[PDB]
Amino acid sequence: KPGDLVGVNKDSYLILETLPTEYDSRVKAMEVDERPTEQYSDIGGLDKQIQELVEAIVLPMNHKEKFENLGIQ
Amino acid sequence: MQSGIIHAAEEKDWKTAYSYFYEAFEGYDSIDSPKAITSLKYMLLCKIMLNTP
Amino acid sequence: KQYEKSENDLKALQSVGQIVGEVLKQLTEEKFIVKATNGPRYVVGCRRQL
Amino acid sequence: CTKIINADSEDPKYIINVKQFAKFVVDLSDQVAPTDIEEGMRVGVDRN
Amino acid sequence: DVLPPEADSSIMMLTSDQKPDVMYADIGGMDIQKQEVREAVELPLTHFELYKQIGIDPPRGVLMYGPPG
Amino acid sequence: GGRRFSEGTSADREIQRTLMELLNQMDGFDTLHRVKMIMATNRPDTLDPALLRPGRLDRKIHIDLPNEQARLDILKIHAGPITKHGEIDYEAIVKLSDGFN
Repeated sequence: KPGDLVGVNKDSYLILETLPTEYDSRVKAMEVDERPTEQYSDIGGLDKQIQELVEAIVLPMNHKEKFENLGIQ
Repeated sequence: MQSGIIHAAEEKDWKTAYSYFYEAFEGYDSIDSPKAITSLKYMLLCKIMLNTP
Repeated sequence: KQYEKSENDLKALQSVGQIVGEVLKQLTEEKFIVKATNGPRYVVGCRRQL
Repeated sequence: CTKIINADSEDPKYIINVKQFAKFVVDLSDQVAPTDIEEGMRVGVDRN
Repeated sequence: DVLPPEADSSIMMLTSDQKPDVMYADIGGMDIQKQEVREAVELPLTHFELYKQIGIDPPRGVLMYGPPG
Repeated sequence: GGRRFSEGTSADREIQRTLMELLNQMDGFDTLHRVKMIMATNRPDTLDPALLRPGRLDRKIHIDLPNEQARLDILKIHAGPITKHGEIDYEAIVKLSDGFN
């Protein structure tokens, strides 16, 4: 299957064996910077911009069920 | 008319010969008499060789 | 079953593995100049079994 | 070794990359362990 | 052994996985222009000898500039 | 790439080759229109003189910014999946949206 590392014979080129899928440790470390939380209490400025952003990302993730029912993107 | 005679019989492209002849007749008819007569027969001539009635 | 699956490696090695191309130019039907995917271009044959 | 993940039915293999730009697998002639081959660790391996 | 000079051409390049199919009959007009191009390009390729007998250097390339289309 | 101006970048030309090859293959080395390509442009800035010249073309068709009536009709079909009670608002939205694609 795709994304799987394989062994190829050195002497005559045929795929002999399989090896574990490669992942990257570096990506895992980068993840979850949510702590400490930023909130809107040490990040801010530009009152309108912050409001539109809350409307575009934050609310549709919680309020997800409704969108499906209404039929609207 | 000349461009037409060379293209019709000699070079043998009938579409090319005829097209010039149509212009030649219309131009000829006004000032001329004997010339115009020739150009009309020549119009028929291209197409006779092509062998479409 | 077990036999045929292992044996497949045994035969392939004797066939020898394959270096792959795409056909660059048809000059004649006996020799074709073929271009490797890797890069260096080669002259290959055509057999009458295909 | 660019990354550790391999240890496919032999004492840990990993993908070690030689500077001829080809990848190879490791076996023991001293040992092999999670700690002997690491993410950054360079290795001494034989030509044949 | 040797190969032709034809062999090992690029396929990156145009007109070695295409070819034109057109001819003079297939288009109408610019018959005057068609004869000039033809005289310059087509004749020396086909025939090296005619240009030699007369004694002139075979025809040079033609620069094509004009209206679009 | 395509429009190389009086002078463009080196980069434009390197990518430009991929378009040139496709265009050619489909039309004017042949009389066929069974295999065809329709080209869409969205940025006027880089547009090839090669395409412009016919036999890689014959027509130029402008696909206009939606009309006065046209915006009204798009609004009605888009509103329809969404729960509503009926709005008369579609006429107000067209004014404000004057020149919106």
